[PDB]
Amino acid sequence: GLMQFTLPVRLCKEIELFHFDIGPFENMWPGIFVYMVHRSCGTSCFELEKLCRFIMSVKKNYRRVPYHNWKHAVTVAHCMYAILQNNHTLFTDLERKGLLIACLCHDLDHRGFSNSYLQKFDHPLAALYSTSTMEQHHFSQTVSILQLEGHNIFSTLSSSEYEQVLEIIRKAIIATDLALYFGNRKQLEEMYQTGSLNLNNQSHRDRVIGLMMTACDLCSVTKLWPVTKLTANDIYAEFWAEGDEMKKLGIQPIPMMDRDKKDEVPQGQLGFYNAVAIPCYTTLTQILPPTEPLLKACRDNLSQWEKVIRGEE
Ligand SMILES: CCNc1nc(N)nc2[nH]cc(-c3cccc(C(F)(F)F)c3)c12
Ligand SMILES: [Mg+2]
Ligand SMILES: [Zn+2]
Repeated sequence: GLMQFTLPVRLCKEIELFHFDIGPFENMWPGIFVYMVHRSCGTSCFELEKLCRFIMSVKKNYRRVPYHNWKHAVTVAHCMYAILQNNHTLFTDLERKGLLIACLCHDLDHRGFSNSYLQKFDHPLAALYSTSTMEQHHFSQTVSILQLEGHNIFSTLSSSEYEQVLEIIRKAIIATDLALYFGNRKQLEEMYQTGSLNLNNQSHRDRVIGLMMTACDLCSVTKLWPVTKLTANDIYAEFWAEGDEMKKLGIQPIPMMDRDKKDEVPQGQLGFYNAVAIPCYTTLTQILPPTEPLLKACRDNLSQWEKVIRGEE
């Protein structure tokens, strides 16, 4: 309980910024997460022995895929940490606990394939969950690990508080289904502009937390250009492997997933920034002003893809 985690000076400082990269040393990522939990929540919120044991099982249950891996989990969790720390007073004690956990667990047991692929393959998970297939699986794996011996990090919550926190985690993980994001953001944009947005309405908080989840999930686009550029390589390696699996089912994949259409990548990045990424950080910034650095970093990267097209790189 008198056992603060501490990081080297460069990490102690840069971990507080939205555009932090956690680095290539896998063995520090557990310590980085615990440091964030302790600074975001308290040294008191979790039992150190139980939390370490949870983190290491969560890591074990992520797979060796190019993008949707353990590094993605910890990266998404760091962006949540930076939102929460810039928005000190806005969030309950349960929310601070639930959200860093949700982010670490949001892609548990990802195989590097989209909901679409699972449905077209006729994967058993598509029979068990007609919508948000993989996200209901990720939540399912999160509960499973919570139920392992010595892994209930929520042990000191009441039956009531426990059920609220698992319900935060559940909604937070479903919201990472990007198909759900577009309507979530429209509704939020309308609520904000007709001035009906009320963070005391649980049903409003839910939508705000879903947007935070999309934002943290998409956060490769809020990094400095060299991180953004090299992360895009991992994203497309997964997309093209799926395209290959689509071609084996006898289905032309969408060009995003077709590795024969590598040339179209920069124009695709533009659409993505324009249709998804910018709207997302803009609406988030309107609701939570201190998140403006994510919007700014995204605008910077849109500008770098526009220079890729004009062949200035
Ligand atoms: C276009 C390039 N995509 C992406 N590019 C980057 N940099 N980050 C990303 N994270 C998720 C996607 C993604 C996943 C599924 C569907 C789509 C959509 F374009 F349909 F919205 C997008 C994505
Ligand atoms: Mg996911
Ligand atoms: Zn994710």
